[PDB]
Amino acid sequence: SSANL
Amino acid sequence: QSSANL
Amino acid sequence: MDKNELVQKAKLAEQAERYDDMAACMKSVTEQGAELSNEERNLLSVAYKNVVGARRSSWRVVSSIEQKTEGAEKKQQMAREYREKIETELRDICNDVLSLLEKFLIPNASQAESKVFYLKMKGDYYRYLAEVAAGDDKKGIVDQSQQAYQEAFEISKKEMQPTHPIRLGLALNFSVFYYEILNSPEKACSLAKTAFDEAIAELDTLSEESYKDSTLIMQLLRDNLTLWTS
Amino acid sequence: MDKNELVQKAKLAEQAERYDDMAACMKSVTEQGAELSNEERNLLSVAYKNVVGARRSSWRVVSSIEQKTEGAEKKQQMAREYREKIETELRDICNDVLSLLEKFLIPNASQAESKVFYLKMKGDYYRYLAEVAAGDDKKGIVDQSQQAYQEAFEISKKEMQPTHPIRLGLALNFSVFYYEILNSPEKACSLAKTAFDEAIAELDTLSEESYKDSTLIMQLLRDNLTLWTS
Ligand SMILES: O=C(O)c1ccccc1O
Repeated sequence: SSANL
Repeated sequence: QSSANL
Repeated sequence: MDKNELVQKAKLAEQAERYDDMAACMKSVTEQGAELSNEERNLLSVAYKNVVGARRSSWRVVSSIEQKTEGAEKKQQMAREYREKIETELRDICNDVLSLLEKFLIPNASQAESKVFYLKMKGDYYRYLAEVAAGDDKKGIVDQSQQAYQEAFEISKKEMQPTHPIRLGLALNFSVFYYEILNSPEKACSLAKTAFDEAIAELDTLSEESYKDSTLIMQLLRDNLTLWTS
Repeated sequence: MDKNELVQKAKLAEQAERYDDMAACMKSVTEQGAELSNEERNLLSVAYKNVVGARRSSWRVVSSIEQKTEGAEKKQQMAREYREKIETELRDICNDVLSLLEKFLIPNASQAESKVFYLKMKGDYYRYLAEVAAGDDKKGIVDQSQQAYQEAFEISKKEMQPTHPIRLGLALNFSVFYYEILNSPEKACSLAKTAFDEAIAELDTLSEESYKDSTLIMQLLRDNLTLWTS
């Protein structure tokens, strides 16, 4: 699970 | 908003 | 087998949440001219609901921004023109559905159940056009919506049980039309209350395959009544 | 169109959840050749994340269906041809972004902050290509992703504070790359743990403008660590 805006 | 929706 | 492949592709598109692909598959199925099964009818309905639904949602957001930017001339003009672009897409989608209903779906419906389903659908897509219409155009559109819903309403009262999900779903949308389009809260409340009370009086007529849909619509009818009488 | 007009239209499209419109506006802004502001950079990033995101999500659904169809050759073929169609769209979007980064964004980045931002973005879009690539060209794509992330990683360690959201966001995605693309759980855990611990040791460097983004990424880093060590 990568970067959240 | 509460329709069937359809 | 070709129609069956288009239907399988539509079901794949539904799972992938690719509703333009889903609608294109079901539009091609409809255009083959054969009467749609209950499954096909529902796949076509789900596809276009999501396609039109995205535009109705965007329209509401942009209209709210347009109202909130009163005083800022550049910002408000931009919100107005983007709303106009969304409306054009919305009208094109509604006209696509209404054309399928007039040419294939309504003339070939051989059962009361499917005829009521398509007439309610005609009522719904003219109602979506009415939500963004103005002037003389609006009067005609609103009329068309009311006529489709009225014919569906009369057939359902004559041929279907009060607990039938299609009869209930129609009463839900027709009451929404009176409240939101015709600005008639009392007619909307009277329709919704009658539909709820007639279904409550005949709960013995419920079927194992559709009791969930029926009870969910009954809950939606009563939620609207509570909201409109508060 | 005017630069400030295109940016306002992109912000309207974002609120309306019309990410194709948002990306088209920001692509035109980028193509004007002038260095993007922090706001413009973020609008371009959000737009393409959602555009590519919809394809990555659809790809996962369709691949899962294709794998669970082991046994039915014709039905499996349909899911495979649909996955390939989704992959083509995904590759076209990634190639679009990577072209913007090489031609305009990376050469014109005049600060360490924006240079790190664009190199992380280059790492991300080659990683998305790597997720749908096979054998021989996959190796080159994986190498391009690692090189972009490595250069961004070195600049961030030298020029940014451990709590900087861009430095943290880069450590989050680079650790995801080691775990998911290189199949190296220990290097992924080591990268994520170091980034979390160094930010925890310097919480006094948090700013009011970016403490929300920093703490959210720290939570995501630790969530990954918990998942990868279970
Ligand atoms: O729980 C976390 O991951 C966390 C992250 C940032 C700051 C304090 C925290 O407990």
